[PDB]
Amino acid sequence: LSKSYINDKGKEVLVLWGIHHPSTTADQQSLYQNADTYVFVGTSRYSKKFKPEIAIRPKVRDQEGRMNYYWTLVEPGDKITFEATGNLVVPRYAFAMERNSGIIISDTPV
Amino acid sequence: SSVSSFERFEIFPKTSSWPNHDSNKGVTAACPHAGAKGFYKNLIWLVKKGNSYPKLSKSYINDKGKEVLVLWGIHHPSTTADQQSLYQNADTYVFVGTSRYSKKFKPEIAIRPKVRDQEGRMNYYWTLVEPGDKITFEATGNLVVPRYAFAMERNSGIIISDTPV
Amino acid sequence: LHLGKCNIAGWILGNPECESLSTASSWSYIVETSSSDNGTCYPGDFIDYEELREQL
Repeated sequence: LSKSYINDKGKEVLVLWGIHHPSTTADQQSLYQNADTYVFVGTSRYSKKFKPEIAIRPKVRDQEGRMNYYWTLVEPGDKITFEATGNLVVPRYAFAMERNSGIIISDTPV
Repeated sequence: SSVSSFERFEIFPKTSSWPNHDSNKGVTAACPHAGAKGFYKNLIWLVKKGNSYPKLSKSYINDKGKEVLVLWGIHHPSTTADQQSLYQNADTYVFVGTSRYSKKFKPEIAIRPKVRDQEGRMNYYWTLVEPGDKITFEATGNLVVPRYAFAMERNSGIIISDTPV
Repeated sequence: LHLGKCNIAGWILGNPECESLSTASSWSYIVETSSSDNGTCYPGDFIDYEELREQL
């Protein structure tokens, strides 16, 4: 995989992806056919290295695997870069945002 | 720092837990029991039993109504000759997995400065076990398996002093 | 922005049980519920998740 995106807007672009962690080694070759996989995400500010671990996790919601989700910001004028050979969850939509607040857990109507 | 329901129980009994792994040869001179060679009390230093090392796979279901604290260690040997003499495995990896966390451990074999006549290191880690969660250990070497667990339930810090009790 | 029964991780990742949702062009705060269990339908370790809840 080799994808990129040039920020043609006048605001920050938020990109979310995921790193798949399969349970067994038989599930790695049945879904990606690659043992030694690596995921790279690189911007003008950050260059991260991702390495998925294949091990037996406890059964949560009838799933023996995990999936770590990551995120970064894209400056206006910066070009994001994706380069991976497996276990990459590519994004479909982006969240163009611009700000200068938190979370509320409640059951009140709107 | 503030535990009101402490119960020091044995998570893995030393009788019939690891029959294929030696739990007595893993001693050191820096941790003396009564002048002779020894190792930690709440930790078990597994070493090479014979000429190989079987794969470890242990688990524990939380059957109590409180949190269970589990401490383990990741051994970092000094030289590559000490890696094969104690574990007989070059590419080793340690996995610790719960319902909330799944960590990856990779020991580094390099020459450390001599501290307390020991050229090696041992990184200690910890996690919590929820009531109903099952811990998972899976490693092929350099794993310090726990002997006792600390069942705890809280809602304080540390004091360094020389005052009596 | 009100997400209903889904939390932030069910909205930023696109959980299929939160399809009936009309996201506005601007908001000031995000509202979760106490029974927000229909978020990450697949388990995992969301690294740097607490900073993403303040950015959006």
